[PDB]
Amino acid sequence: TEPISHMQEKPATLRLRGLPYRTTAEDIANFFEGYSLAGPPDEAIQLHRRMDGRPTGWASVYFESEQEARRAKQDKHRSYLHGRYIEIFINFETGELEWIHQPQLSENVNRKHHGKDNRG
Amino acid sequence: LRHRVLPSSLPNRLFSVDNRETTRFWPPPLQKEEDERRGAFVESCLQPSGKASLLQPPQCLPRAPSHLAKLMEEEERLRLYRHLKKEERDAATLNKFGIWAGEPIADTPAAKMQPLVARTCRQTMRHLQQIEIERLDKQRNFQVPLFGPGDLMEVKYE
Amino acid sequence: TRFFHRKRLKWLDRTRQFDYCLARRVFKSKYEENCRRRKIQVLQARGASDAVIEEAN
Amino acid sequence: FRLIARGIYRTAKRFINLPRVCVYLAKLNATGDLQDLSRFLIPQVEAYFPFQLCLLAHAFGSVRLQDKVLFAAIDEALRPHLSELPAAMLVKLTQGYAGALVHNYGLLARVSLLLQQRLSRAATGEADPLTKRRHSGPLLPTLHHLLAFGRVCADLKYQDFGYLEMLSIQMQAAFRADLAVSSSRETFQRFSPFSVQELVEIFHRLKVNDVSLLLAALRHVQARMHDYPPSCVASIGFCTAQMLPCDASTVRQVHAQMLEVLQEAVPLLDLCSLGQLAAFAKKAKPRRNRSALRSSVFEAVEARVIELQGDGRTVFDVGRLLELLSLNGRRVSEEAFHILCRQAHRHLDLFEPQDFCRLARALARVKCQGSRGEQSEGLQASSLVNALARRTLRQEDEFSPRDFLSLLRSLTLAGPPDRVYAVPLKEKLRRKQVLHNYFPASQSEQLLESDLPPSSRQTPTLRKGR
Amino acid sequence: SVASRIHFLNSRTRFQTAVHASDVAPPFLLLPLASPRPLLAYHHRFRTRNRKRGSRFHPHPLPLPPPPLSPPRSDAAHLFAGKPLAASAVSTAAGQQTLPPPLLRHLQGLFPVFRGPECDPSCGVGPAGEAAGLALLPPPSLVEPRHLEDLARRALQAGACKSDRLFWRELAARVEKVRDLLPIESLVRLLTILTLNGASGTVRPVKQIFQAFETQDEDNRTGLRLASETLPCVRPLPPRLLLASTREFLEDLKKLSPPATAALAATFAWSNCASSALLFALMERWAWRQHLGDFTPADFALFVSALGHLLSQQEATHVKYSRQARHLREISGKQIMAAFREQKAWHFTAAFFDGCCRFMATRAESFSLFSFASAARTLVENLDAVAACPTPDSVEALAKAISLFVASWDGGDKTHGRLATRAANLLLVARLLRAASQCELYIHLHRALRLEAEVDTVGACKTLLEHISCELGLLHSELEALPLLNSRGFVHISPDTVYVRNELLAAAGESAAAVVRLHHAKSLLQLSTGARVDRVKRWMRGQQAERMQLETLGELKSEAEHLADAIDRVLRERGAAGLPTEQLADLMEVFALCVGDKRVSQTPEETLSSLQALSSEIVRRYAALDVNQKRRIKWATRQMDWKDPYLNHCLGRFTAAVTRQR
RNA sequence: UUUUUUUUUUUUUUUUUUUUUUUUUUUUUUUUUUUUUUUUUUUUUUUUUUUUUUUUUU
RNA sequence: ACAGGAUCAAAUCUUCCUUGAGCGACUCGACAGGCAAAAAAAAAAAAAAA
Repeated sequence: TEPISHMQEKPATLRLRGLPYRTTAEDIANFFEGYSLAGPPDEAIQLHRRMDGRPTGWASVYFESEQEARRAKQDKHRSYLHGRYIEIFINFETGELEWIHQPQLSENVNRKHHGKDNRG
Repeated sequence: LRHRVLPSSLPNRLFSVDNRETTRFWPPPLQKEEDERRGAFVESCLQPSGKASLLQPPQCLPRAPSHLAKLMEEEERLRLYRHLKKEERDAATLNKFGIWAGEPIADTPAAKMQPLVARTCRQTMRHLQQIEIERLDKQRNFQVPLFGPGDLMEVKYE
Repeated sequence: TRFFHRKRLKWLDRTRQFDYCLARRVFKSKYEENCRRRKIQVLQARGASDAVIEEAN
Repeated sequence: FRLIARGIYRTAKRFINLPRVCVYLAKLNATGDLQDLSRFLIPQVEAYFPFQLCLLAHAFGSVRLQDKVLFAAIDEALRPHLSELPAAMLVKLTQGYAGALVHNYGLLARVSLLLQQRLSRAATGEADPLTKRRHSGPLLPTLHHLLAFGRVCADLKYQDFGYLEMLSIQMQAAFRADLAVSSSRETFQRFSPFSVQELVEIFHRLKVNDVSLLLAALRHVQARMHDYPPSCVASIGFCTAQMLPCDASTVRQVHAQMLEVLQEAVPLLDLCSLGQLAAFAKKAKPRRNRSALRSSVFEAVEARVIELQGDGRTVFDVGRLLELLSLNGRRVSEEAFHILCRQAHRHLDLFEPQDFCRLARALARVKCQGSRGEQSEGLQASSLVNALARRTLRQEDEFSPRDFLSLLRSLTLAGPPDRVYAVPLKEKLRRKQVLHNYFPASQSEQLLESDLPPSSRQTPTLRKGR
Repeated sequence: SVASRIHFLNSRTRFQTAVHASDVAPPFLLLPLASPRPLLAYHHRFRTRNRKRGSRFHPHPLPLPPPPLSPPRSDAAHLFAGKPLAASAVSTAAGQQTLPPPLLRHLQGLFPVFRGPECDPSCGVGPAGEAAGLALLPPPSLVEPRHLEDLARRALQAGACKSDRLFWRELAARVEKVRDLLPIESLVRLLTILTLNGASGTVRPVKQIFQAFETQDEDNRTGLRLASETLPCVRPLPPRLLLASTREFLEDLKKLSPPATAALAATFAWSNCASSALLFALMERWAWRQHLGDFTPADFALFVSALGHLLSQQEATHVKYSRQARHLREISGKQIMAAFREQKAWHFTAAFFDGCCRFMATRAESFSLFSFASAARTLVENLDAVAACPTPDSVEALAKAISLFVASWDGGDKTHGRLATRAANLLLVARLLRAASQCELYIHLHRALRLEAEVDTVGACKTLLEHISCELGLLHSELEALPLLNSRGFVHISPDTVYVRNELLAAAGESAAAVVRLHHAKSLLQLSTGARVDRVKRWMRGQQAERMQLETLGELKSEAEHLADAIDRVLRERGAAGLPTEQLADLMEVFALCVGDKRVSQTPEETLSSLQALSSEIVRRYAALDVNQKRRIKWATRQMDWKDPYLNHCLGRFTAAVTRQR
């Protein structure tokens, strides 16, 4: 079986953030217990690190199918791990060009007559 | 009767890191380091006695007297060869262009391959005061007594 | 990469090795195939029938 | 022409067909520029065509310019294309290496087997797949190509018994087929009188005694005697004499007839051919009257030498010639000796360590005979002696100690050189002796200012004049 | 070195002898010892001054497809022409554009240009013209260290298709860069895969003993395939790789399993590269324990063979450099003046050899013909006859092993398959015979020399001579005929047949050597012992001595006669142009031995004929033979009263070490 | 050119089959400092300007 | 550049001539660096590895 990296079509995958320093493949594999993964831990779990080998706190986890992915997401959302809760996010698009639909920009703004805020 | 070929001199003229003929001994100071290190490694690796050095990671090298003696020969040969080649090139260069690369004459950061910094400047300045103090202390024929504010003293000067 | 590619292209051209029409056809075919696959997969995502898919594309 | 050269150099990188200039340069003898072009040539080795590569290599090789960097690259590049190039291109590629003296036995081996397989295919009656539409040459080789390659091999010192085996067979068959011709119109079709010469030369150079082949060749020569130029015969005989036993009843018969023609045809011979003639005559073992043969040969060659005084292009074994002419107490004519001496100066660049010794011994034997005419001390060549001495001293690291000793002795006996060349030799001899532990039983200073040349102005001496 | 090249150029007697194209081998190289290189690290700083200003994914150059043989069309209207194009041509014409399998399949149903033999619709075409498997893999450069072994193994399973060179070159480079990150065991497998790719489908030399794999039938009358592209003269692995990898093994030598060590030694051997440090380290680790026993019969042979092959050359090279070392040293004038005034085979550890011997002895029956032969022939190299040195016990062990093996051998079980395989088996049997011959001579000489101061081998030996006599006779008739030197217009000469012919002739020469040596071996037996020894030394050195007799053979006389008849029959119909150069004298000697007390063998031996052909070869090759051989021949000929105008011309006018002395 | 006589035994042969030293197609290897923080990289420009060609000398 | 050429031919180490002045000198040919982050009296200080 070829590695995921070399595959011509990536399967369903998720994204994890806010991980501690003391993190390994086995920790995520045990975290994700009772769910069908795309392969063994070395292939399904992929840690994120820079050139200096410093973990960025980000991780990617594969799944057999989108249904399993979503079920694991919903069942593991905000789950404690080493004293910190992990945030699970979707890592795949639907295919529709939803980005075309944009909000209507304001045409009448008065900073001088509005409450201060840090909104972008 | 035979015709003599014309070896190409382009390797001796091309100056770049890619060409080894013109960069085998690029750094005058660091070229010696290689030699020194090599000698230390060979001396401390090729002649075991029972005490383990902590210079480099362990290696599964032979320990038989005959094998070590055999190795030594090779070592010697390579040393000799390198010496001869450097001599040759030096001579050639000197003869042609007259370029000379002598040893350092003074202790300078340039010698050490370091830039010039205010930090260094300050360091040197402090050193100079140190030495000056040391020197001046010697000339005196008396020891400075301990004193402080509000203490009556009598100075004597020429 | 663009600059080195362009230089290699020029060399190829001078060497009579490069085919303009062939490159254009390959380019257009790849773009059209990607566009077609996008729509086919979008239609299949809704669970439509084979007859509906065939009639749509 | 400097203008053009400079411009070319300047605009080198803009040349699409860079190799196209190399061939021109090599023909014009532009070594300097050709050398320079190498800088830009190397990087684009992988871009050029296989036939372009071979032309590049041949152009490089023609000028006697060794470029290992370039050659290696070329070789590497031509790896997958060597099995599809034509015979002529392979020949030129090998010649390229040959010229530069690049001992590439790996390449040689490859090419050798390719030629063999091609020849086999040809023999099988197979057509030629590869072949102003005639742009590329044929794929299958021929006898000329074979010979060409053989010469290359000889040059490069590559004793290929397997190749030679095939070659011999093919040559033998060609000889046999040619001897069966009925009319002169179909004679010398697949080969000319000049090809057997080449063959012989190859075989001689390689130091391979092929009796089966030599004899065969000899037979055909004997047959078509009248069709071979004197020069060809001269060479052939010279070559054959030093390999085959002259006492054999087979070769003797041939030699005898060869010599007879040669003697008549001597006037149309050059220096090179005269030397060979002399050698051959010497090596001959006739059954009949023998004394007159040598005498006749010598008396003729001597005469022709004089007429050939104005020759400055040809290359010959002057030393050998002079030695030959001074055998068994034979006295050399003064004119001839002076001519030879004169002519023996331009060759010193090509003179081998053995040549040096040869020449030295010939001069020493010439002087050892005694007085002759007005010359009370006998014939001497001081100008030659001094040049020999100087070149010998410069090339100190090319003589065996045994040869060196003899050389020194010879030089000493033949008009001892100047002090400046005499002194250092003493030191070098001692050094050599010490080094090699050479102390034959038969064996049993400091240079000063005054000894230096006057013209050099190395002394604190003020002279008058301008 | 300038003076040394000038001497070779000016030399008129030194040549490159080669009976066949395949005989030539790559030059031997001796790698140095590793050491810290601070200067190279400083130089590396100048190679990464603008990396921040470059591509972060593809900073390295792009590979170029190989060029075509003939120039392209004038107008480059490849699409309009409609003719099929190769993978490289399509790649180069489409702007090096990727053609995945779907796109290629769609385009093939629209144009015929893509309907080429290499344009596989189920594999696609790579950027660089890659196809047929390599197109389905990513660039080697981009593959992580952890995924290198699998990539190489998968690729290995994949003037046609010239684009694989790029992929393999990239792989090679990658390995080197990632050397210091890969498992020590996986490194060896990667090197073996690269060597397999670089030497797939090759033929070993005729005179070579060591061989990676055993020749087998492949699914031409002979069935052998030759190609100049895959010539053994070509080095599989660049020295760079080996050099780089050298250090790795030194650090983790204890972590290598016996199968990995055998593969490492075989790779080194195949590459022709050597390392003293490594060699010694491997030698000093393995030993017999009352552990070499862990090695299997197949791996043991290879490990021994490789080691020996390397060591021989190592020693040889050492010897050569020893003498060249003299001139580099400086000498002062005072030393010169003082000098003027005054002038007025063992390349194996004992323990290792013993262990090997014991191993062989203990598991003789577990070995096969090829392995056994290979192992035996290697170990016999140390045993010589001039007289640390191995022991009689050690030699006896190997003798016993040989005996056992011979007794337990089946004697052919493949039903006489391909002719090349049968010839190789015959040569292996001859090798075995050779080994057997040498052991006895060493033992006997030792004993006889030692005695002065103060195992049934022949029974097993007798069968090999009969088997060789039968097999050589069968194969001579089964092989096709070829022209003889001695006797479209072109002679048909297939290069593929001379190879097997030379193999058969080499086996015959081996047997002739062995039987010759046996004579001495036997003759050494109790004239005084010293006298006997002297006689044997005379014989071996090529000196005036007593005439050689055949009766001393005794039980082996009939087998010797049969062998002589077999070689006579072979040479009477196949000339003497395929005989080995290193065993020429033996073939002469064996006939001199046969000429004694004769009844009818005088007429067949002349004294075209075998003798004549032999002479014809001798004369031909006189420029290659050694002084030992020349003296031996000179005496042998005299013995038999062989008169030849040609041979006598060369025996007295073309050498100085023999003719210019008495 | 047979019989016979004379000279020469790796030291000087009536002469280079001739005496010495091929690394040869390959002289090829990443140092120091460093408990812990921060920008380590994000983007673009640049070399073929010829008539490749009068296609590679059977 | 000892690169080319002449001569009855050079101390080791080119007797003499040509290269217009060997492209003003050296050097490079994947050569060279505008903008951003950070730092920043001029100026200097970062090897590559998300």
